[PDB]
Amino acid sequence: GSHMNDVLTRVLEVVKNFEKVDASKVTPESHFVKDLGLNALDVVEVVFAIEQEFILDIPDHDAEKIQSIPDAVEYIAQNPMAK
Amino acid sequence: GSHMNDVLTRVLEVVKNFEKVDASKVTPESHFVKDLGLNALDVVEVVFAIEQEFILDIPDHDAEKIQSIPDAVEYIAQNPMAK
Repeated sequence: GSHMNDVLTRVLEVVKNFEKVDASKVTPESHFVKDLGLNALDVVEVVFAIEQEFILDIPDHDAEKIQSIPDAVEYIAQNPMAK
Repeated sequence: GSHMNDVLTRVLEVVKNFEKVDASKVTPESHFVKDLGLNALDVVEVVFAIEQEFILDIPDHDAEKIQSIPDAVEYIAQNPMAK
């Protein structure tokens, strides 16, 4: 395995289990709006749930940059404080 | 999930897939010698496979202490260099 796959595996289950997400549409490349059709409120709560999964606090400036599962996985894997 | 479980999951598969290990006996608490019947030569090769799974070079001072799956997971999870 790998650390990047470890991160992706947990982001996938956070996003699939979110109530406003149709899990059958989720891929490792899913964009939150352009692929999963989420609105602005859904994105904020999904990103927060991703934060809780990794026991991480992301400042709002970069939390707003997270708009897809690749963005979330790329960011979380690079964060050393991740858990 | 969790970071410690991510490490544990990959250590379990390294140990289970080792040729001198009976995979059916491996748990998160397996001791290499008293539970899996490995000798010191086997343990070194298991430690090396753990080094390659996580792209870590474990100094001999810390490799000698690794005698069980808890020993390996506690060490790897705490090491900031990891993959």
